[PDB]
Amino acid sequence: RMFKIEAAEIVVARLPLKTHKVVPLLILHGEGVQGVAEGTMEARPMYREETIAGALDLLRGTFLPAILGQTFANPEAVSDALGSYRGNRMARAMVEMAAWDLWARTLGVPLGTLLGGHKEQVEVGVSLGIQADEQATVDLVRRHVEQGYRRIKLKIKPGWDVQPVRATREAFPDIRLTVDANSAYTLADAGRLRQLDEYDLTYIEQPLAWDDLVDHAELARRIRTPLCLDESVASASDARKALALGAGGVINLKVARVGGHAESRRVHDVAQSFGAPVWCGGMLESGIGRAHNIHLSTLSNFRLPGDTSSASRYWERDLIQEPLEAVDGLMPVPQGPGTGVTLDREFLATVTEAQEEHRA
Amino acid sequence: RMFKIEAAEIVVARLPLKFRFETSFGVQTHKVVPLLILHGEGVQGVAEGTMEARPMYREETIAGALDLLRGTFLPAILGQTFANPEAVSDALGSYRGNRMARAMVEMAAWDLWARTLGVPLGTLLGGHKEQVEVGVSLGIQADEQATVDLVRRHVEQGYRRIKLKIKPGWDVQPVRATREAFPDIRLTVDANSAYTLADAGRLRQLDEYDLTYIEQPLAWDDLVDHAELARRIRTPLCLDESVASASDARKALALGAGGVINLKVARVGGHAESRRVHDVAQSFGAPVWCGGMLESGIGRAHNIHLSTLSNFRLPGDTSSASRYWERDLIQEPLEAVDGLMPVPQGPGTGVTLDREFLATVTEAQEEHRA
Ligand SMILES: CC(=O)N[C@@H](CCC(N)=O)C(=O)O
Ligand SMILES: [Mg+2]
Ligand SMILES: [Mg+2]
Repeated sequence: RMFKIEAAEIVVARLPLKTHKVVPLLILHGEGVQGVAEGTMEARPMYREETIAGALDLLRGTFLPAILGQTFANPEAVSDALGSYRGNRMARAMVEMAAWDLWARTLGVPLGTLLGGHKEQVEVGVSLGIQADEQATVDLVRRHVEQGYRRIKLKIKPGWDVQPVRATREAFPDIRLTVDANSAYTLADAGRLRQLDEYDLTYIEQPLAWDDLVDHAELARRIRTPLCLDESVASASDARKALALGAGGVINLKVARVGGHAESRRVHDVAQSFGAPVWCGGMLESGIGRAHNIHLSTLSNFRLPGDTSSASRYWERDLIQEPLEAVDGLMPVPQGPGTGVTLDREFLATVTEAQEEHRA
Repeated sequence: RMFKIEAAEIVVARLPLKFRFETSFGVQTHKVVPLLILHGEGVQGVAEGTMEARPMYREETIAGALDLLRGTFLPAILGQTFANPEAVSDALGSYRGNRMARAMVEMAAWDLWARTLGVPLGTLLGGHKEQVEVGVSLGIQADEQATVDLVRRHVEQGYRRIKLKIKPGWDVQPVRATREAFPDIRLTVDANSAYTLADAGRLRQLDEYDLTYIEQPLAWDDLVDHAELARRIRTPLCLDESVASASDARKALALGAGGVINLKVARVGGHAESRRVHDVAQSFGAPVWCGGMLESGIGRAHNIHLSTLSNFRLPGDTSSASRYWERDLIQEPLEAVDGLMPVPQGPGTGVTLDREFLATVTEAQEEHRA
């Protein structure tokens, strides 16, 4: 039945990397259970527009007062109770995603299962930064191929793109290879990006501006390598517009950027209706976010590998009791209700910068 | 010569609002006025934030923006020396969005720079009108022969365009009422961002009421649906929320998403970018008009100066200050007569903070130095 949101905690952690990362968490309490979600907004707006200070002020001053004490039928009803406000999708996603976890836990049912997924494991890829030269790129690719990753992504930039890609594909004729172009190109670079075409990249990720679709559509007329959109798809209607315009043929789907699981499933279904795949993007999540990501990724149109690689690659020690470790390019879905993971409250306390509790 | 920003003050004020301003996204009765003052070369520049405490008109918030100013933009400029505002704007870096926040810095920089030269702001932006045409934007009304109360009052004052705020389902009513009680005025609506393509049939109804345009009928972040809606109806569409940069304006116009842009200086990142938006629109043969954000006289003055550029060919929302506040934060009156608002004289914005009055309605203040 229906669920009442009785209380909420905001906990900001400073989690040591394997030098630190600020992890904002929301915990929603109701019906004897709790839901947890992780904010992916940063202190300054670098990947996208939101910030921790804007987001938390929005939570504590607006979203939380709107839902505390109220009774809801499902997470969609929780989101609807916030809906006047414009943008701020990552802030919204904190509430929406904690709601999904809480709801799922009142039912005793895994999150992915309620979203309609039925994979027990999800394929994972790996992201490589810019290396000093070709052979150094190939060596690191060769390592990750031997570890069993199912997709290799190379970071590229003007002056360093065809070379790493050429050297890599020469050494690995059949692997799934992609590049992250990190909005560093313009339409003048069309001829240079077109030189990648002979290397059969599965896609080039967001080569032009972060909030553009229109110029992406033009670039896609000039090269044959498929484009993948990231920051410019923040909703199902964006997804529709991107695919119908021919802005790309693949979507990097990040649950929090689009406002949470319900809207993420909509992006996923829109893309599928165009027969375009999505894959799960990553944002250096602690185990809370990683676990939400893994559950979302069990949906059937996540047909390319996702950035939900091992937590040990990022954190000396994670915020959850359960280890999220990929083996042979496969990450298992964590067992249990909701996300299937559990905050380690004592460890969390040792790295808590700040916390607060709100009631009705 | 170059200028050095030696210090910066953030001053947050609150002013009561004379009329109740409904709109499709809420109802507003007060206004928070975040001010930025930059100090250098013995003068100061002042600009006013147009972000709200909660993201209702658009995505930015006061808390987010002030935090961004104090933690990032101000540190990046304080103690630095610049050739022009463009250089200041370039020193803020590569952060994404947050145009209104940037605009506080950029517009204050323009005022400061204008004041070092002793030249009016408008003049330095290329404008040479000495007064600007203005209309009024009215909030949500009551019926066919009693919505005209608020409109009668404004036509008697000579406002050059009347703009009715609307929403579902309060649109063809309020307009019908107004248009035969007053069959000849330039009339428009602010469909304010509330409809979808589903409602196209409802909006083609407005075509028989002879509007200059329908403002932002569909989603605040959309251009593609607008382009489609424009094919289906004869009334020009005006974009507001959807155009936050010059490249946005180019994409909107190339797509045919609108034929008119409501240019809000702060929404697009400040004066330089507004000049660019202005010039892109003109190159497509589309006019702009100056939008409003319930500004104190600091923001209203900046708007009047920008409005002196030549593609501001439709009346703006820059109505008389005394409509809004019992008392403004500046010493000078900014009052239109017969739909004409004169350009306030002096260097930069040509207006001046009334520091004593501002202190009685300040709720926050901080000073930042190198
Ligand atoms: C936020 C927005 O609704 N404000 C008014 C501006 C007119 C007046 N408010 O200055 C507008 O019509 O744009
Ligand atoms: Mg990527
Ligand atoms: Mg408006």
